[PDB]
Amino acid sequence: PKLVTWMNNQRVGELTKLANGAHTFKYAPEWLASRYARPLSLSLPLQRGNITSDAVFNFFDNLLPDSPIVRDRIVKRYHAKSRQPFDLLSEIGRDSVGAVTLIPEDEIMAWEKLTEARLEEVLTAYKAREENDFRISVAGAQEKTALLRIGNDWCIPKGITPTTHIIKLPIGEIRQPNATLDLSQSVDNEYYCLLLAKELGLNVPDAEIIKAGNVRALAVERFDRRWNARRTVLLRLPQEDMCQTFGLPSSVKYESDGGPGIARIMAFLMGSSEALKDRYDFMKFQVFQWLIGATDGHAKNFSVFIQAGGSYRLTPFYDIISAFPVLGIHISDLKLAMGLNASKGKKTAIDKIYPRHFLATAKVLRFPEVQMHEILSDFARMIPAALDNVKTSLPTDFPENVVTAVESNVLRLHGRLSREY
Repeated sequence: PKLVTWMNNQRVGELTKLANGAHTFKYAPEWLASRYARPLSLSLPLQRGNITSDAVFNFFDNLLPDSPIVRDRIVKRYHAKSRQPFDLLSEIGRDSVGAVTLIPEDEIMAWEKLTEARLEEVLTAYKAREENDFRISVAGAQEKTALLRIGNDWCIPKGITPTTHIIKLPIGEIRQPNATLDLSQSVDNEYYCLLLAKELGLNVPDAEIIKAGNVRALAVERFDRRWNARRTVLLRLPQEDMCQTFGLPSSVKYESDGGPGIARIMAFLMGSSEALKDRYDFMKFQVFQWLIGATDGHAKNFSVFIQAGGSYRLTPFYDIISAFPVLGIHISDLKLAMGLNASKGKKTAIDKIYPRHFLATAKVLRFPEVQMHEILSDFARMIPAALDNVKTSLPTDFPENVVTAVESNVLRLHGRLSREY
């Protein structure tokens, strides 16, 4: 009933699942005495006592896919004891996001180099009614994996060996009453959004489209990993998402479900070690998501690195998908995951948002108006050249419809900035 918790080669504490199923956590006395001791989560501050709050269960549950559908698939794939975090983490808690390595109280750098055939088998095994909800991430079947890149080969790590890339497969088609959100090209969609963010100077990871037999996937370099100089040891870097940092369950990752939004995260970022820039980047990213029709910027898509002493700062942005390629669904149906608190009520309708809304929200959040104008002015001037630069760099087989759909819609919205800047 115990998973000993390690951050790379240092023993941090232990997660216990009691007979009644409660999850509790205790820090190791030696870790608490560690020179650069930091908490496993900002929701689990360093303390000597046994921690029994729900933040324990929620933190570890947040390390697993939040979709019940995927969980069952995982439960069956490894024959876990239950859908509970402890039982699923007892099987796959060796390599997750951040630096939490869990080892059953019971029981490196090794891997299996995959061949063209093995790669396809491995990836194909992960790929294979709705409502007036246009959210991409619901009780969906979308399940991403991870691989270890060694030299010029993709590999499956063995033991506690980490991975270097998050692998994402096509989302497929989400069907509702009288329509269907065609997300069969989400791999190319995300690749393009990541290139665009990068071109605009936003902090995001590099990614490449990988092709194995009949599989077309996105390999996103992980920023919660770092190789030593000899490329012989891959270390994990502590990080957690906004649900974890606030001690919330993944159930509330969307603001529309009671989750955190811009105001809570902005307040929390005042405590960042680089508060000034993190708040600026976070606000700049809200304008970016508006421009690109990104409707899935929920709380689990923003994370912080936990640094020595509990110090923290924003990680790069990630999991960016535009809803524009879905239109065919109306533009007026697109809503941001986190609304702009104006005064008369949060605004989420992308087609109804203009620069005045960002300035108004900035004012309420005490985000310097001069900074907001700087952000808006930058996109006013750079968007067109950025789109053209990104387009020119796309691969030979990139889907034209995706480019066209995103370009045209960004340009339409950019018109509202160029009119004021």
